[PDB]
Amino acid sequence: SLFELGKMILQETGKNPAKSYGAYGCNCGVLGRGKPKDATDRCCYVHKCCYKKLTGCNPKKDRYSYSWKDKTIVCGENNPCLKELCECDKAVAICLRENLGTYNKKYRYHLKPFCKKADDC
Amino acid sequence: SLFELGKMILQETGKNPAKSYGAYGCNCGVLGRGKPKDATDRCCYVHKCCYKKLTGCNPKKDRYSYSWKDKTIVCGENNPCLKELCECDKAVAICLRENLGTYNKKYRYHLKPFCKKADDC
Repeated sequence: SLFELGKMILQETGKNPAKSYGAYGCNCGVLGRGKPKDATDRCCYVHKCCYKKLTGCNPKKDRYSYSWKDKTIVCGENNPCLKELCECDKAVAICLRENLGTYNKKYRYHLKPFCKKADDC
Repeated sequence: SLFELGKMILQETGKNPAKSYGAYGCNCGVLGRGKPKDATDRCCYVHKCCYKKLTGCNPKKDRYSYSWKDKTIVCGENNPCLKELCECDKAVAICLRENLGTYNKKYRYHLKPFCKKADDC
């Protein structure tokens, strides 16, 4: 769920998830997908795509377990869907952290900016 | 859409909507709901619950018509959902204005991962 995702993003990136990624580029945020603007945006693209293969569970609402031991996200067993959901979130948190170096505040927005259609999942 | 909502917030509160309410507390802006931190936050919680009742229109993208008449938000469309969305937005803008007395700038950019689970709507 959004709670685990936001926490993972904070844990990995150290950034306020909403502030830095709630409205960034064409894919980080709640306005679907689009042609990624940069590495960070591409992370959110993969993430959104990852959510699509999920079967039955609700990425936004379903809570799942994961440990942060040794400052590494380990998705707990949970169940197939929740596990996969967890990995989707873990992946995006790690990716965002990995791309902090090219994170560009210019891609933040309040209102959706110009996006081309994500080539799709 | 976020456009009308933001204009309403600016009209009612006189504050830049993104800055003051784009990521306020646990419910204003991204990452869904959480237990309201204060009255301003609760307005956003109510707002998100209001959105949950919309049938057939998209609060994020659907534009709608409203008028600001005598400094009063007046929703326009005959379209049932769009009218309801407009009313959801009007209500939050009004509510945010009403609670500007306790608006806590520290909650502006509140780290949403600190939020406690929200009761459902």
